[PDB]
Amino acid sequence: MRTYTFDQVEKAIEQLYPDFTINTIEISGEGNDCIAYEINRDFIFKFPKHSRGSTNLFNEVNILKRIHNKLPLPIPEVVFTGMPSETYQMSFAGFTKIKGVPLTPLLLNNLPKQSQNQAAKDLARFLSELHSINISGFKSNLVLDFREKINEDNKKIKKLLSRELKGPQMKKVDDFYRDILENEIYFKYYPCLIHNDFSSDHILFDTEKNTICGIIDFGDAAISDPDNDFISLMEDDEEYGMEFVSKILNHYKHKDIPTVLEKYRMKEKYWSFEKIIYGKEYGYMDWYEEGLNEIRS
Ligand SMILES: NC[C@H]1O[C@H](O[C@H]2[C@H](O)[C@@H](O[C@H]3O[C@H](CO)[C@@H](O)[C@H](N)[C@H]3O)[C@H](N)C[C@@H]2N)[C@H](O)[C@@H](O)[C@@H]1O
Repeated sequence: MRTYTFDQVEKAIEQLYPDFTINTIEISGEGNDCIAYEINRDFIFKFPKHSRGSTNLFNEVNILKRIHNKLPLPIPEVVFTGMPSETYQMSFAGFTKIKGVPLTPLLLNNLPKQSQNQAAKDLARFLSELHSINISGFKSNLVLDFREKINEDNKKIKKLLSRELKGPQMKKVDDFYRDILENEIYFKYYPCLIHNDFSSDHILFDTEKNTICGIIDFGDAAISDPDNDFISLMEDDEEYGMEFVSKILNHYKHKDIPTVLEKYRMKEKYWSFEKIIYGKEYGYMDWYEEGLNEIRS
């Protein structure tokens, strides 16, 4: 955590944008990586909470400029950029505001069936197009290879938990990693650009028309397994549940649905380990103790 006042936000912005005059500023959201501010009701400026989140913002800015007119839904559009320092790769970025509310599982399920299904269709089309974007211009650094990531998590957990876990417990952790890594189904996919945080909170909805009017938060995007972007929608109360995602899958013409379920299941078990790592790497320490406690069971 770094934290900001309105005067700091304004001065950072005035420095690089001296002719953009500012009336209203108020906090609009706050994520793991950035705080968001609404300026003149027409712009959302993200300011990083730490270096990690700044690097996330920098990556978001860059992917958006590559895909800005390639999708069938609106996406955030970058209008203002800050600067790199020794602490942040980018001090802030200002985006066009997208009107709408999050498409919560509550909101979704109270829609008439016809809108519900059109939502599934519109999401499938957004994903099918996103996953078909040609990635060849893209920086090779965006490639998230899932085998390497898992091998790397195993060593980070070992390094982190070696003094915290009893020998037999750490053996069982090594067992779970070995087991995941021997199953080829997690690691044979054709990589493509994926949103990689595709969930109900990043899907915006227009309640006058009852249709999806935007997709937001591209800070996690990578070139990786297209199946990541369904599994993040599958969790029953938290997200949409299986019946809805299966409609999305059918529109997307997915060919190996039992593969997605399998990755979903493993992902959900994998959450405890993500809570430990992601706790420390995002220095949020109640996740850490929680994951560790789940692991000791
Ligand atoms: N109790 C909260 C839930 O949290 C996880 O999922 C949630 C993600 O954590 C959120 O996002 C953050 O974590 C992501 C991992 O995907 C990263 O991409 C990103 N840096 C972060 O912004 C996402 N928007 C909503 C989603 N429901 C678990 O899977 C789930 O079991 C658990 O119930």
